[PDB]
Amino acid sequence: AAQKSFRIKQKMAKAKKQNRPLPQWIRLRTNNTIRYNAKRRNWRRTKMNI
Amino acid sequence: GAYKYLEELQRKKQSDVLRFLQRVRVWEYRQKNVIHRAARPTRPDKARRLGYKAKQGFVIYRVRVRRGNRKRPVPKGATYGKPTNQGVNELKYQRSLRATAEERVGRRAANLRVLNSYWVNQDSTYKYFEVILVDPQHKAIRRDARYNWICDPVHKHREARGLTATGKKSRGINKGHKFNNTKAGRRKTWKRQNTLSLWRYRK
Amino acid sequence: KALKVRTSATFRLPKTLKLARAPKYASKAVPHYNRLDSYKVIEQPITSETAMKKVEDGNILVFQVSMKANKYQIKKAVKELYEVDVLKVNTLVRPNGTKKAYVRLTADYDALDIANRIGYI
Amino acid sequence: PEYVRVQRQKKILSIRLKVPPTIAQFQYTLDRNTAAETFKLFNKYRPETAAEKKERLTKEAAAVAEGKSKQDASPKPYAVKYGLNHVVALIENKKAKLVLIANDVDPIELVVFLPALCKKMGVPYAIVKGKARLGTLVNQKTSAVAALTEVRA
Amino acid sequence: AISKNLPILKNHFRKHWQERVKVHFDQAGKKVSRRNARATRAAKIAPRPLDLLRPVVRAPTVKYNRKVRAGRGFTLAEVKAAGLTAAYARTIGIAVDHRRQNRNQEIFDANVQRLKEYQSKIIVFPRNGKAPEAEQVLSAAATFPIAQP
Amino acid sequence: AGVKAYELRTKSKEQLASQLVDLKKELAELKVQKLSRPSLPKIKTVRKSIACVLTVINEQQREAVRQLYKGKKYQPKDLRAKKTRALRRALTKFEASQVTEKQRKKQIAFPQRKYAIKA
RNA sequence: GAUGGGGAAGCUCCGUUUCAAAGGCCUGAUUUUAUGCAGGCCACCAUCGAAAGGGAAUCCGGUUAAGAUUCCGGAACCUGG
RNA sequence: GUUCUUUGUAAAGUGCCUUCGAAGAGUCGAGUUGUUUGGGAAUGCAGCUCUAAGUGGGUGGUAAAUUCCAUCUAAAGCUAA
RNA sequence: UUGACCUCAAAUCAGGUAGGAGUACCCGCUGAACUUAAGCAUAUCAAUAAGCGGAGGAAAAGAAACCAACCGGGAUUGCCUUAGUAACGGCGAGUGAAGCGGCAAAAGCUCAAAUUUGAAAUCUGGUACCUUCGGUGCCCGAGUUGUAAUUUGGAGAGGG
Ligand SMILES: [Mg+2]
Repeated sequence: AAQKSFRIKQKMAKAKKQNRPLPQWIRLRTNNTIRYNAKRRNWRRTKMNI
Repeated sequence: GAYKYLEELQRKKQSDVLRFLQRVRVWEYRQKNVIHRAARPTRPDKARRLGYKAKQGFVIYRVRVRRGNRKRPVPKGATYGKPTNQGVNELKYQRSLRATAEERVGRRAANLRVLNSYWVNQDSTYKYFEVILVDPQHKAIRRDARYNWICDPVHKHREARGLTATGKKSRGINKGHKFNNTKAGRRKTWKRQNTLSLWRYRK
Repeated sequence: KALKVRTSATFRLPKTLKLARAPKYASKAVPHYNRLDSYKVIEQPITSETAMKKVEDGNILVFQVSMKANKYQIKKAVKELYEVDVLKVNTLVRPNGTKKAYVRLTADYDALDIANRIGYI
Repeated sequence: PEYVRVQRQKKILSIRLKVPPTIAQFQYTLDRNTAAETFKLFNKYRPETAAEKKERLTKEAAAVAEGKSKQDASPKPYAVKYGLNHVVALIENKKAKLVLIANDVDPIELVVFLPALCKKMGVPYAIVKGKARLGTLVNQKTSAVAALTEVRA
Repeated sequence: AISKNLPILKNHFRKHWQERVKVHFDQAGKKVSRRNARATRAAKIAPRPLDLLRPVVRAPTVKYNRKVRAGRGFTLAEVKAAGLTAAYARTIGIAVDHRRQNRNQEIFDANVQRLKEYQSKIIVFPRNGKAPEAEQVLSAAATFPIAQP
Repeated sequence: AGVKAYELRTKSKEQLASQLVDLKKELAELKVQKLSRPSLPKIKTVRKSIACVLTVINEQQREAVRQLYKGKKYQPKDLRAKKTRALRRALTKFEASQVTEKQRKKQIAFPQRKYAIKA
């Protein structure tokens, strides 16, 4: 909603900062098993449930 | 020594002097709260025989509890089972009114330790007890090696674990052939004689 | 003896002398320093093109501000850190969770002159 | 308040009921003139305070240092005896010469047997007003009993 | 259910008996720790013989009264006849039982004789000084065996 | 690089406060450069030096308060020992070693003797 | 929905002004002075519960890629002091 | 083990004679009710009613009366493995 | 009028303490039914699961108001055994201990009820100092409606 509470806006800000792909230099580290952001979230595909 | 006069006078409860005194005191105790602090023991001989000493850090509360059976708390008396468990009214609580009295007193003063309790009065509705409590933080009980055992943390809520006199009475802790079910703890003995013991070289 | 006259059927609790605390020891024994001082309420400026358009046109500085700071603290700390009198402060909370402050200066000072004194232009 | 109401209605009830004669063997207390003169007699025989006890012990220690008397430099005391078990033992041993019983002991069963015991053992007793009066006689707050067991000539 | 000519069995396994199954896998390790406890106790009481002296005493029932065995402690009458107080006997290592009585003169004489031999065999150290070290034995029961009359 | 705690410890509190405010001025001046430069690893040394100065100031003030409360009961709770709640509530060695005089007389009269058994 | 209380072995239940000693309000007086003592007044008796109920006070013009009764220019109003 | 304080005109133990020897109450116990136990004319526990004694009381696995005997000392409390 | 006592309050009074977590094991309360009986109601499952209260490194129990009936044993706990026994049970299904014996470990104890009465000899707190898990001095207070010394039934006390 437009009139939202600060708790909801804080959680929205955190999820907006989490919404990003993998940093590309992570794959160059030794013994790296991380291939991609497996915790990626999109607004069309799944809801936050907050 | 006045204390043996107080004892052997206290055994004449239906003498006219004691029933008049009881009749006045039971009204006086209904007029107060359910749990309230007594300033001094009503029976100082009984208190000091149970272990009270008139020094700083010994506390007496007075308490009344409701008499009678324990009604089974089920909605409209429906038990939903076999007819052997359909009883609601004539069921009895396994602990004593003295035990639940001192347990409520301990919950009221959780910083104290319950030592003992004694009957003082009764009527049709209530039974009246006086509970002796000792403060395990007071320095007169931190010192005085006769009583500093109560400051050990294994004695937290003795009345809740059934370690007072009426607690051991209700748990059945006594020597003898009449107490084979309850001698070292009923559930402990049940586990001990329902355990299956298998050795490495099977006997 | 004679009893005290009472013109009211109500009995009230008598007024008792209430003393103040005289502790034997201090509570925390080292008073904390300033939780929110001038260097903590002003983190850094915002130097996007939208913000930089404001610094000559509106005479408005744009700062990123800690989320615990209000307009009094922002105004006092801008006055203390940059020795500039301010006209007004308007704040918002950005969608990334930070706080942005538009500080409009007085007409005596020039925000374009102050920004490259700070070191960004 | 309820404490005022309880402390008034309790003494109302204690005379509304027919009390059995072991109580109201009390409440015929001593009259005020004879009570005043018996407390005037008892005030001459007062137990020693802490400071005069302390200087008595310093004098005794100095005397056993100089002359080595077996703690017998000080004379024989003459004091009122107090304390309930103490005076009950005195009455049972027939050593008490006059016993005063306070009329307001708040378990009354602490002192109801005392006049009958005094009558059986032949010790003269008096129910007197004021455990606070007995306490200020023996330098306490409350004493609940007092006894003269041996008096000067 | 009931079947061919077999005896009637009574196997009490109708409760949740698999919740209470104690298999003594720790027999060997428990024995090893038990010997460790005995050795560290002996090192802690390094002159003293690890167990108190027990009296000889007659076993109770008609099945076992033909045999004699070890008791809990000596009678106060026995230690007074031996010529030492109960507190002193407890400090020098003699078990004292305040609640058994002497009704049998042979058992009384045997226990008094046993106390006499114990007092002849022990060395009591002075409480303050030299401590003349004396190479402990570990079993007063083995040095004073119980003999059937 | 940064500052060193052992050479910070020789200064007075006003010099420490002034060094702290110049460190904060330097941190602000590095933060306004971080946005223009791609990388600026020099910020971490200034941050750790600020932490070091604050640690030295706090330890100086705490030691002064300890010497103010030296040798008396009722010192503040953050200055007295932490160990655990149960060990703080446990009996002290004196109270645990308190014994009645009757038991003390019995222990003096009949202590556990040392004895050996061969001859 | 706490408290005072009363039930309940207990998790907790009842009740919301009740069988409570339930508090704060202005003038000041004093100018070791702090705020007690001079006073006098009053008896509701926690608190939560509406972005559509009640309610102090802002409009026009312009401006951005994306904000505006919120920014800019002008012109007002209310509350507290 | 080495050393300092002397605790202490203190405390404790032991033999014989004599006078005594205080020992826990709405508890023990009994009836009845419910539950429980291997416990059976009633194993323990609890509710209600009645309610002691002092050469007394409890137990001695068949209820009761009478006469004995044996064995402990309740209704208060601490304690390692 | 003044000063006590008793009882009951109020303080952001001086100093403390309780709550919650964990919960395999421990101490209690409360408490089923599925199942078995070839149906089923007593019974069984089970004095169990679920629920609630309370501890510790163990807990609990523990120094006999015991076991026995013998030439008697001697706190508690645990193991082997007693024993699938005595006994309970629509005497059906099923249930079901304890004494003795061997062993592991072993350890004993203390209050109340007594006049110190030629001296409340006892104790918390505050303050000052010190060698500070505390000590000494001083001052209030607690306490005679009884805090210390003396005794705990195995005894023991008062005299000689
Ligand atoms: Mg009920």
